[PDB]
Formats: sequence, C-alpha cells, structure tokens
Amino acid sequence: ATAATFSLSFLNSMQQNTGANNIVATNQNGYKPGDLVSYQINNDGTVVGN
Amino acid sequence: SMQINLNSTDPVPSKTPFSVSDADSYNKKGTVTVYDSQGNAHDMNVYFVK
Amino acid sequence: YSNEQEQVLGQIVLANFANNEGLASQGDNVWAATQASGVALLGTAGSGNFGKLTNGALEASNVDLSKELVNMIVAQRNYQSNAQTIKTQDQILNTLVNLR
Amino acid sequence: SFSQAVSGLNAAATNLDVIGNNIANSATYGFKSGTASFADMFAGSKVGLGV
Amino acid sequence: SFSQAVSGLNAAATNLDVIGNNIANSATYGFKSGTASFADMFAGSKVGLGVKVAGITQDFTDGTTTNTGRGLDVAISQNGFFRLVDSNGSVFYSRNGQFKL
Amino acid sequence: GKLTNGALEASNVDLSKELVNMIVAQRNYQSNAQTIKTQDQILNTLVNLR
Amino acid sequence: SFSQAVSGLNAAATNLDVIGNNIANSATYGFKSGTASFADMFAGSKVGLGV
Amino acid sequence: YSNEQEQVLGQIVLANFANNEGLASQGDNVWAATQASGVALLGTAGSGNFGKLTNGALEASNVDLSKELVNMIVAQRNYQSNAQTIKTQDQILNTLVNLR
Amino acid sequence: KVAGITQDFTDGTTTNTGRGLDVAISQNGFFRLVDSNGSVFYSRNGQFKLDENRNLVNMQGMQLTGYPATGTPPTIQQGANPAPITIPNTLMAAKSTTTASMQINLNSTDPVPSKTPFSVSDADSYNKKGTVTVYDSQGNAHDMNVYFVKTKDNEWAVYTHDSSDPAATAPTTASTTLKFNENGILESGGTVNITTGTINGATAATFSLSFLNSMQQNTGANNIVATNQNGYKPGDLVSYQINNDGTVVGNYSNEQEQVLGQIVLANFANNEGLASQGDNVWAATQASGVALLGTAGSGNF
Amino acid sequence: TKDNEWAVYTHDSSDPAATAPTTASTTLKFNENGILESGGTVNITTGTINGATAATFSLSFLNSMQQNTGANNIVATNQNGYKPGDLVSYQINNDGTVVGN
Amino acid sequence: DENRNLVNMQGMQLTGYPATGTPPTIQQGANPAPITIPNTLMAAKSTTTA
Repeated sequence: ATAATFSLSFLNSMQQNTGANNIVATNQNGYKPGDLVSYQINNDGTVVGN
Repeated sequence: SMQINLNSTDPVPSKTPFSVSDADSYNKKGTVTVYDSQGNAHDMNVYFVK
Repeated sequence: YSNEQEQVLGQIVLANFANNEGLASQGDNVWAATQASGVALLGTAGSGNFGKLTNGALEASNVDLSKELVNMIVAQRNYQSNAQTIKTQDQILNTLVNLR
Repeated sequence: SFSQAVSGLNAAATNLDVIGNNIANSATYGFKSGTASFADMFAGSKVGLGV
Repeated sequence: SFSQAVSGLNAAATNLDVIGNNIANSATYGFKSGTASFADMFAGSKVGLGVKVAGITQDFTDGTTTNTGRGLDVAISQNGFFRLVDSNGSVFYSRNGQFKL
Repeated sequence: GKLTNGALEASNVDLSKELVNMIVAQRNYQSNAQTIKTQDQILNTLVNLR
Repeated sequence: SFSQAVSGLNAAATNLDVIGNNIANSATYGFKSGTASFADMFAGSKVGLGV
Repeated sequence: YSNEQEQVLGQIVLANFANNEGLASQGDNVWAATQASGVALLGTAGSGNFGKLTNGALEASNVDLSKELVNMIVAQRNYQSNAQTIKTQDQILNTLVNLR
Repeated sequence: KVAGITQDFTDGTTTNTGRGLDVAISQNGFFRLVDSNGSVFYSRNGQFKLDENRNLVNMQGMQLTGYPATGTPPTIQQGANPAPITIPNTLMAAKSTTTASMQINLNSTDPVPSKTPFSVSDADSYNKKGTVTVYDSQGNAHDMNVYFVKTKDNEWAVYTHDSSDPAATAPTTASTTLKFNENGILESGGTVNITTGTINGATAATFSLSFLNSMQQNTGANNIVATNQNGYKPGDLVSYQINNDGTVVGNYSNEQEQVLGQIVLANFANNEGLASQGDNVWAATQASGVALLGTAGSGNF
Repeated sequence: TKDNEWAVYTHDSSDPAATAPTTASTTLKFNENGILESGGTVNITTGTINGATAATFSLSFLNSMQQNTGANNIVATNQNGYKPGDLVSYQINNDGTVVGN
Repeated sequence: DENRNLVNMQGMQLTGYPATGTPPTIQQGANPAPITIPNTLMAAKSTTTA
C-alpha cells in the first residue's frame, strides 16, 4: 500500500526533575475500518450511525 | 501528538555509540501507532537520548 | 527453574482512563471503551498514575446493604403515590362517560 | 391525561430494578454500585409532562 | 419485574448448598473443598438483569498424611492422580487410595 | 510427587472457615427475600386499583 | 435443600456408632475393630448432594 | 441352601430409553412406554450404558421446597391479573346490553 | 381503520434452568426449523428434545436444522445446504496410525558402551530404551521400542524393534542417526519411516517417526517428555453436548470427540413482517427480505 | 478357529430331547479391514413341543464388526413373532391412526 | 487452560508485555500480546567471568 507521512509534535512538554520518565498523553487522528453496529436519530434531525 | 516528562538529573548514556541492539545507550523508549491508507497498523518507536 | 535460577515471562499492563462512568457494560465482569471514555492510556504497575498490585487478594463489592435497603421503602412509596392519580382519573372519566 | 402518572409509574420502576440488581450482586467480586438519576421534561406549554 | 429478585435468590441457594456439602464431607478421605464464584448479567440496556453462577471451582491443596497401618494404602504428596478403569472401559482419575483384592 | 505407603490423605476442609460463611450466606438470602415482598406489594395495588 | 444437611447428619452417626461398638467390645476375644468409609455423591450437575 | 450350595434364581434386568419425557405416567409411581419414546432396550446392571445397583438404599424425590415456594407467588399474581380481563369484558357487555 | 398489529423484538430475561438440551440467544437471531413438508419456519424458543429416530426437535415436532458434517476426521462445512441434525448411536470405526512424535532429552555426559555387538536383552549394549504404542487397521496395539546408543562424539544411533510381533526378527542394522550441534540443537536425520509387523491378518501400520525439537545439553539423565500419535481404538457413544459456539459434539469411550453439526442462525434485513403461525414459530415472507443465514460465532449475529 | 473366521453352532434348549450338536452349523468370515465378507444368512429349524408344527426361520448376522472392541457383546436382537393377547386399551395418535394395545 | 495461557474465569486471554530472547528482559513499547507460561527447557549459558 501507499506510505503515510505525518507531523509528530512534542508540544507542551517539560523537564523539571519529576522522578523518572513517562509519557502522559498521546494521540493521532487515523482509524482502522469497521462495520455498522447501530443507528440513532439526533435532536437536530440528522441520523448518525455508530 | 505526544506529551512527555523527562527527568532532568538523569545521566548521559555512558555507552558511546547509539545502537538499538542493546537497551543501554538510550534514556527512554516510547511507542506510537499510526495507520496506513489500507488501514493496517505501523508501530513507530521513538528514542530520547540526552 | 530447576537450576536455582529464575526467568521472567511477562508483565501485566494496566490502563487508566481520562473519564470513568462512561464505559459500557458487556454482561460479565468486563467493560468496553467507547466515546465519552477516551483512548486507552496503557502503563505499568508501580510507576506513573497507577496504584500498586497485591497478590493473594480479591477486590470486594462496595455495595452497602444499609444504604440500599432504605431506598426500597422510598421507591415503594413513590410507586404507591403515583398510582393514586390513576384512580381519580378513572373515577372522573367514569362520571363523564355515564352522565345522562 | 394519563401520561403525567404513567411517566412517574414507569420512572419509579427502574429506580427499584437498579436497587434489586445491586442487592442481588452483593457477592460478586468485580462489581460496582448502580445509581439512577431523573430529570423532568417540558414542551412549549407551561404545565409539565412527567418524568 | 420479579427477575432481579429471583436470580439473586437462586444464586444465594447454591452458595449455601456448596457450603453444606463441604461441611458434610468433613471426614471423606480423598475430598477437596469447593467454592462458588458469580458473574453479573447485562442485556443491551443499561440496567442489570440479575446474577449468574459462573462455575464451581475446586481447591487442590494437599491434605494431611494420616497413618493407618494397613498394607495396601498409598498417599501422594504432590501433583498426580491414580488412573483406574471402570467395567465399561471408561478411564477415571482419583486421589483416594484404599485398595483391596 | 513421592509415594508414602501405609497412609491416606485427609479432607483439607477447615471447619472454622465454613462455620463463618453460613452466617454471611444466610443474611444474603434474608435480604434478597425482601425484594420479593416489595415486588408483591407493588402488584397488590395495581390489581386492587379498580 | 435439606439433603446436604440430613445425609451428612445421618452419616456422621455411624461414625459414632462404630466407635461406641469398639469401646464396648474391648474385652471379647475374637473381635476385630473397624472404621467406616465415606463417599461423596454427585448427580449430573456440579453441586454435590451429600455423603 | 443347607448343603454348602447356592442357587441363582434370576437376574434383575434394567431398561433404557432413547428418549425420556415421552413416558406416560400411569397411576402410581410408574411410567409406561409408547410412541415418541422408542422401544424398550433391555440390559444388564453393570456393563453397557447402565448404572450399578446398591443394596440397602432408596432414592428420594429431588423436589426443592424453597424453589417451589417462590413460584406460587408468581402464579397467584398471574391468576389475579388474568381475572381482571373478565371484569372488563363483562362490564363492556353489561353497558352494551342496556342501551336499548 | 386498524392498520396492523406490530411486534416488539427487544430481548427478554435469561432464566437459567439446568437442563442439557436448552439454548437461548442473547442478541438478534432466530433458529431455523423445518417439518415434514419443507416449509421453513423461524423461532426463538429453545426447548429441544430427541425422538425415536434420534433427531433434535422442538416440543411440537419440527426438526432443528444446521450445517452437516463429513470428512476424515469429520469437519463442519462452512456454508453448505442445511440439513437436519442427527445424533447417531452407531459405533466409531478405528483409525490406523500414520504419524508419531517423540521428543527426547539425551544426556551429554553418557559414555559409549563397551559391548559393541548391539544386543536386545544384554542391557549394557544401549544407553536409552523408549517405547511408543501404535494402532493397526483393526485396532490392535503394537509396541515399537526404540534404542538410543551413542556411537562417537555428538552422534547417536537409533534402532527400532516391535515387541508384540510373535515372529519378530532381531534388528542388526541401525534405523537412523542423529547428529548434534556444538550448542545442542538438532540438525539433520530428523525423521524416519517405519512399518510395524502383522497380527491377525491386519494391515501393516507404516508411519513417520520425526524426532523434532529434541535437545542434548547435560540434563541429568535421559528422558522423554512428549510422546504422541494420531491413532485410536474404536468406541461407542457415551454423551452428547452443545458447545457455546453452536457445534454439537459427542464423547465416546476412547477419549475422543466427534462433531455432529452446528446450529445455523438467521437474521433478517427487517423484522415486523414475519407472519405468526400458531405455535412458537414465525414465517418469513415478503416485506421481510431473504433469510440471510449465518453462524453464531461472529459477524452480525 | 483361525484368523478372521468364526464358527457358529445352534442349539435348542427347551425340549431336552434334541440332538447334542457338535456339527458346525455355519461359518462367519470377516474382511481384512473388519467388516462382514460373506455368509450372513442361516436357516434353522427348531424342535417340536406339545404337538405344534415346528418353526423354520432365517437368521441374519448382518452389520457386525470385529475391531478389538474390548470384549464380546450383543447390541441388537429382533424377531417377528408373538403370543396371543386381548385388548386392554385404545387411543388416537397425532395423524389419525387409531391404535390399540 | 490447556494451551497454558493466563485466562480469566470466562475464557478471555490476559494480555501484557512480552519478553524477548535469552536472557529475557521486558520491553517497554511492544504491541501487547497475551501472556503464556511455557514448559520448555532453559538453555545453558557459558561462563564469561569468575
């Protein structure tokens, strides 16, 4: 398959002698596929599938 | 995106070259997962060395 | 092992969430992380924001009988007082349908 | 008409069912307690509509 | 519903039966104590449906070795079971060791 | 394991630990018997409404 | 049920009768002493049924 | 017998069915075989698929008492709620038969 | 005008009973029944019993259908044309041995024996004596003895013999050799083929005897840790059960399992169109879609 | 007698005035794999008791096996004769077939 | 269970951090795999210091 390029950002980190090293928060905006498990109707009038 | 805390009084790795074979010459190893366009996963290890 | 040595075989990973009380329940003693719960945020036992494990122990059930046996009474009285509106409504509608 | 009382009768039944389930699960090991919370409802009128 | 009450009342009766059985078998030789462990029940809704007996396990620790004096008795000190056959052909595994001819 | 002959194995039932669990199983039974009474009395009124 | 208690109480009475008999026959000449053997009882289910 | 001998006066035969719950309960503590159960399939005590006997013992009736005393409470409410339909079917018929 | 009586297909309460042949669904799905005409029905009540001809059936005489089972050993076809489910009390035929495995940990400090004519009863002439059991075409057992003898550095010869053949010759040549690495890893000579003798006119069981995953690293004395084969004597049915994933399995007296089918579920593109047919069954028709069969494991079921 | 061959002898044992049989009535020959090769049918006459005309019958050892099944056993026997009897009950089945016991 | 995985009372496998090679030491960023307790033999280790 084709490759993936992305910007990785260490924004708002710190080093101030806090014991040992640990990662406190991590995220990205990609997702593995799946299939339909439910639908519902919102109050605005849209229908959304989960 | 990834936040991190790093210890400030942590020593330099006394091993002189960096090499991912042994678990000595780095300060911290962390992970992230990303996904390609076909959907399958890619693990990216990240190595912090003071 | 037999030769007076020991070998590690794994480590139990824990996970803590950015928000509890939003995990769906799936029957037996398991949950399932969804929206309004967050991503996993995995970690180990000792370090970080995770409490220690102890072995040879089971967590108990946190259900206090003194606080649930005195809510049955309030719920039974709420049921019996909501039932008292239907009786007046029945009697009013009986009067209205067999006038004349 | 009947809905003002039928809504209360229906909302006080889950308030017994959750207590019954908390009583019946008093001996399993990974159990967490159950509570329910109510909230009234209004349309564009001025009288209520139930629970 | 009656269901939340009756499933709890059903599962608290096997919890007394498996204690009465352990009490009554306080002198059988190759016997292991038991316990019952439960598990809750949920449908697709958010309220619970009751409780369910998940399975009765057994405690396989070793009892005390009691002297008898007779010749055809064997006791085991660690893991392992005697292997006996029935008249049919079915194999069985046991821990009690009172033998005869 | 070893084999010791001329001896049998006892029952490993601890009588003091089972004469305590009866007192906590009987209270569970007697508390669950108070939900049937509430569910019966909240059907008595719905039967005798009219 | 009643069975787990009542069969256990019935079978822990032969365990006193066979001791009383051996205490009584402490002076007769041909007597050989004895004990009793128990066995558990299991139906097709998983909960035991007595002794 | 009185001459250092033993005679064999027969062997007790057991039976085993391909399907229970088709046996019709006839009179006393006795079942009878028919269709939807199969043929008799007689056999010996020990060998085969048949269990062994026991001398000096009987078999009780497997009826729980606490499990049966909490189904009467459900059956009584089912009866009293079915009786509240005949009430309405009589009242609507009474109010129909007297208009003209 | 009364438009139409609708149903409400939410789930009920799961009540435990304690009987063997009772099953119940926890999400969307229906059992698929037939009867004596081929009219398929769909149901949700799961009180099943057997009959005189030993087919699974509900309490009014409608046969429970599922995926059939065949093969050697019998396997469940994934999507075949559905058939009624039978539980036959016929006996199992025997199966003849085709492969056998035997791990072994030899001793790295074991000196070469001096009585160099390799005997059978003169117990100096071999290091290790192991035994495996194999089954012929009829079901008779044959004991294959193997003898492991060290010849030189890191080299072990393996001799085979049969112990139940009454006309058995004593072997004079080695069956195979095993050469070991400097570290203690097996390299080559890892397999052999060998045919056992003959008793009662039966077929000669030929089989492979691979010595895989063995080691030789000064492990005290010599031992075998894992011995197995793929054969069994016959038997007859002692029990049947319904597993948690749908497959019905019968247990026989020779410690084997045999599948007999699995229960096919059916989920519809639309409920509310199934016309009721008296007893505890429905009937698929127009404004409900096609049946859309499947398995109870995974998917939408 | 020898491998995969068995000999079947018949005798009648109600009338004791019959011939003590030592002649081989028939032989059963089995396959090399363990099914029945040939020779599954025999004809047997019985004796006479109380002046009734005797019975000649076919006897079929069909669908046997010889596969080291532990020990010997019989699994299925049938014949098509009966003694007289009188009516005790009648019923109607689920396809309209009136039957009587 | 019989394949020697750490499995809870209903039949679901308990994950964790795996171990690598010999002498095994736990990684910190691997893809979490279920824990097994193998019964295989420990290979030897030759002397390097005294």
